[PDB]
Amino acid sequence: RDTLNEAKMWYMQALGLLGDKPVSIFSNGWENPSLSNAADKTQAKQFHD
Amino acid sequence: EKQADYIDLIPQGGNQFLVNFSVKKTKKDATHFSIGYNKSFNNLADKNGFVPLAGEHYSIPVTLDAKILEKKTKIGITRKKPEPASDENHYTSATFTIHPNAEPGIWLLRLNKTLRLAKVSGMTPHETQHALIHVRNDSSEYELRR
Repeated sequence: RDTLNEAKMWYMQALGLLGDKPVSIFSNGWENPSLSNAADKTQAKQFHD
Repeated sequence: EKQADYIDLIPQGGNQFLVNFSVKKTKKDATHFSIGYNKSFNNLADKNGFVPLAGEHYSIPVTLDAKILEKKTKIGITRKKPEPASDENHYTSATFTIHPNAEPGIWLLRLNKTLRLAKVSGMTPHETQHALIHVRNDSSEYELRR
Protein backbone atom coordinates (compact mmCIF):
# COMPACT_ATOMS: atom_id res chain seq x y z
CA ARG A 1 0.00 0.00 0.00
CA ASP A 2 2.65 2.55 1.03
CA THR A 3 4.67 1.63 -2.04
CA LEU A 4 1.60 2.35 -4.17
CA ASN A 5 1.43 5.81 -2.62
CA GLU A 6 5.12 6.07 -3.49
CA ALA A 7 4.23 5.15 -7.07
CA LYS A 8 1.55 7.85 -7.17
CA MET A 9 3.89 10.55 -5.88
CA TRP A 10 6.53 9.63 -8.49
CA TYR A 11 4.05 9.76 -11.37
CA MET A 12 2.64 13.04 -10.06
CA GLN A 13 6.17 14.46 -10.02
CA ALA A 14 6.55 13.39 -13.66
CA LEU A 15 3.24 15.06 -14.54
CA GLY A 16 4.52 18.14 -12.74
CA LEU A 17 7.51 18.16 -15.07
CA LEU A 18 5.34 17.77 -18.17
CA GLY A 19 2.63 20.20 -17.06
CA ASP A 20 -0.56 20.89 -19.02
CA LYS A 21 -1.44 18.45 -21.79
CA PRO A 22 -1.40 20.37 -25.10
CA VAL A 23 -4.83 20.34 -26.73
CA SER A 24 -4.36 19.45 -30.39
CA ILE A 25 -6.35 21.83 -32.56
CA PHE A 26 -8.51 20.41 -35.33
CA SER A 27 -10.66 23.43 -36.17
CA ASN A 28 -7.94 25.25 -38.01
CA GLY A 29 -6.99 27.67 -40.74
CA TRP A 30 -6.06 24.55 -42.72
CA GLU A 31 -8.18 24.60 -45.82
CA ASN A 32 -8.28 21.43 -47.88
CA PRO A 33 -5.98 22.31 -50.78
CA SER A 34 -5.46 20.84 -54.21
CA LEU A 35 -2.33 18.71 -54.55
CA SER A 36 -1.43 20.90 -57.51
CA ASN A 37 -2.01 23.91 -55.28
CA ALA A 38 -0.15 22.36 -52.33
CA ALA A 39 3.01 21.66 -54.34
CA ASP A 40 3.61 24.97 -56.09
CA LYS A 41 7.22 26.03 -56.57
CA THR A 42 6.27 29.61 -55.67
CA GLN A 43 4.91 28.25 -52.38
CA ALA A 44 8.44 27.22 -51.32
CA LYS A 45 10.19 30.16 -53.02
CA GLN A 46 8.13 32.71 -51.08
CA PHE A 47 8.65 30.71 -47.87
CA HIS A 48 12.44 30.63 -48.07
CA ASP A 49 12.42 34.21 -49.38
CA GLU B 1 -42.98 34.62 -50.76
CA LYS B 2 -45.82 32.10 -50.87
CA GLN B 3 -43.62 29.03 -50.56
CA ALA B 4 -40.49 28.01 -52.42
CA ASP B 5 -38.05 26.56 -49.84
CA TYR B 6 -35.80 27.33 -46.96
CA ILE B 7 -32.19 27.96 -47.97
CA ASP B 8 -29.40 27.63 -45.40
CA LEU B 9 -25.73 28.51 -45.52
CA ILE B 10 -23.57 26.13 -43.52
CA PRO B 11 -19.92 27.23 -43.30
CA GLN B 12 -17.59 24.27 -43.62
CA GLY B 13 -14.68 26.48 -42.60
CA GLY B 14 -12.39 29.04 -44.18
CA ASN B 15 -13.73 29.88 -47.68
CA GLN B 16 -15.77 26.64 -47.77
CA PHE B 17 -19.56 26.71 -47.60
CA LEU B 18 -22.53 24.45 -48.19
CA VAL B 19 -26.16 25.05 -49.14
CA ASN B 20 -28.95 22.90 -47.75
CA PHE B 21 -32.40 23.42 -49.25
CA SER B 22 -35.74 21.66 -49.63
CA VAL B 23 -37.98 23.02 -52.37
CA LYS B 24 -41.73 22.58 -51.99
CA LYS B 25 -43.30 22.60 -55.48
CA THR B 26 -41.21 20.47 -57.85
CA LYS B 27 -43.52 19.82 -60.79
CA LYS B 28 -42.87 22.23 -63.62
CA ASP B 29 -39.42 22.50 -65.23
CA ALA B 30 -35.79 21.90 -64.23
CA THR B 31 -32.79 21.03 -66.40
CA HIS B 32 -29.39 21.50 -64.69
CA PHE B 33 -30.52 24.06 -62.14
CA SER B 34 -28.49 27.08 -61.05
CA ILE B 35 -27.57 28.93 -57.85
CA GLY B 36 -27.47 32.72 -57.80
CA TYR B 37 -25.22 35.07 -55.84
CA ASN B 38 -25.59 38.83 -55.10
CA LYS B 39 -28.96 38.60 -56.98
CA SER B 40 -27.43 39.28 -60.41
CA PHE B 41 -24.19 37.33 -60.97
CA ASN B 42 -22.13 34.19 -60.20
CA ASN B 43 -23.89 31.06 -61.27
CA LEU B 44 -22.25 29.20 -58.40
CA ALA B 45 -22.92 25.54 -59.23
CA ASP B 46 -24.37 24.30 -62.51
CA LYS B 47 -23.35 20.65 -62.26
CA ASN B 48 -26.56 18.80 -61.32
CA GLY B 49 -28.13 16.32 -63.69
CA PHE B 50 -30.91 16.05 -61.14
CA VAL B 51 -34.26 17.71 -60.46
CA PRO B 52 -34.95 18.26 -56.73
CA LEU B 53 -38.04 16.71 -55.18
CA ALA B 54 -40.87 17.81 -52.93
CA GLY B 55 -40.15 18.05 -49.21
CA GLU B 56 -36.71 16.48 -49.39
CA HIS B 57 -33.43 17.67 -47.89
CA TYR B 58 -30.58 18.38 -50.29
CA SER B 59 -26.99 19.58 -50.05
CA ILE B 60 -24.58 21.21 -52.50
CA PRO B 61 -21.17 22.76 -51.76
CA VAL B 62 -19.79 26.09 -52.93
CA THR B 63 -16.55 27.92 -52.14
CA LEU B 64 -16.92 31.64 -51.43
CA ASP B 65 -15.25 34.37 -49.40
CA ALA B 66 -16.30 35.66 -46.00
CA LYS B 67 -15.52 39.22 -47.14
CA ILE B 68 -18.57 39.51 -49.40
CA LEU B 69 -20.45 37.51 -46.75
CA GLU B 70 -19.66 40.36 -44.33
CA LYS B 71 -21.87 42.50 -46.55
CA LYS B 72 -25.40 41.44 -47.46
CA THR B 73 -24.94 38.88 -50.25
CA LYS B 74 -28.17 37.90 -52.01
CA ILE B 75 -27.79 34.20 -52.77
CA GLY B 76 -30.50 32.80 -55.03
CA ILE B 77 -31.35 29.44 -56.54
CA THR B 78 -32.56 28.96 -60.11
CA ARG B 79 -34.46 25.84 -61.15
CA LYS B 80 -33.54 26.17 -64.80
CA LYS B 81 -36.28 26.55 -67.38
CA PRO B 82 -34.89 24.45 -70.26
CA GLU B 83 -33.60 26.63 -73.08
CA PRO B 84 -33.99 30.17 -71.53
CA ALA B 85 -33.42 30.74 -67.79
CA SER B 86 -31.78 33.50 -65.82
CA ASP B 87 -34.53 34.53 -63.37
CA GLU B 88 -37.65 33.72 -65.47
CA ASN B 89 -38.60 30.59 -63.50
CA HIS B 90 -40.23 30.25 -60.11
CA TYR B 91 -37.30 32.09 -58.55
CA THR B 92 -36.37 32.62 -54.91
CA SER B 93 -33.33 33.90 -53.02
CA ALA B 94 -32.02 35.07 -49.65
CA THR B 95 -29.34 37.46 -48.46
CA PHE B 96 -26.91 36.44 -45.74
CA THR B 97 -24.99 38.52 -43.22
CA ILE B 98 -22.08 37.68 -40.92
CA HIS B 99 -20.56 39.86 -38.20
CA PRO B 100 -18.25 38.30 -35.61
CA ASN B 101 -18.32 38.25 -31.80
CA ALA B 102 -22.01 38.80 -31.08
CA GLU B 103 -24.69 37.23 -28.81
CA PRO B 104 -22.75 34.33 -27.24
CA GLY B 105 -25.48 33.04 -24.97
CA ILE B 106 -28.24 31.42 -27.01
CA TRP B 107 -25.93 28.79 -28.49
CA LEU B 108 -24.39 27.94 -25.15
CA LEU B 109 -27.56 26.66 -23.48
CA ARG B 110 -27.72 23.95 -26.13
CA LEU B 111 -24.12 23.10 -25.26
CA ASN B 112 -25.18 22.99 -21.61
CA LYS B 113 -28.01 20.57 -22.37
CA THR B 114 -25.90 18.24 -24.47
CA LEU B 115 -22.97 18.28 -22.01
CA ARG B 116 -25.12 17.51 -18.96
CA LEU B 117 -26.87 14.81 -20.98
CA ALA B 118 -23.55 13.42 -22.22
CA LYS B 119 -22.02 13.17 -18.76
CA VAL B 120 -25.24 11.59 -17.51
CA SER B 121 -25.86 9.08 -20.29
CA GLY B 122 -22.24 7.91 -20.31
CA MET B 123 -22.09 8.39 -24.08
CA THR B 124 -19.43 10.63 -25.61
CA PRO B 125 -20.42 14.31 -26.18
CA HIS B 126 -20.14 13.82 -29.93
CA GLU B 127 -22.49 10.85 -30.03
CA THR B 128 -25.12 12.50 -27.83
CA GLN B 129 -25.54 15.49 -30.14
CA HIS B 130 -25.30 12.97 -32.97
CA ALA B 131 -28.30 11.19 -31.41
CA LEU B 132 -30.46 14.30 -30.96
CA ILE B 133 -33.20 15.15 -33.45
CA HIS B 134 -33.80 18.82 -34.28
CA VAL B 135 -36.84 20.25 -36.05
CA ARG B 136 -37.56 24.00 -36.09
CA ASN B 137 -40.81 23.57 -34.14
CA ASP B 138 -39.62 20.53 -32.15
CA SER B 139 -40.06 21.21 -28.46
CA SER B 140 -37.14 20.25 -26.25
CA GLU B 141 -39.58 18.12 -24.25
CA TYR B 142 -40.11 15.98 -27.35
CA GLU B 143 -36.37 15.95 -28.04
CA LEU B 144 -35.73 14.77 -24.47
CA ARG B 145 -38.45 12.16 -24.91
CA ARG B 146 -36.88 10.93 -28.14
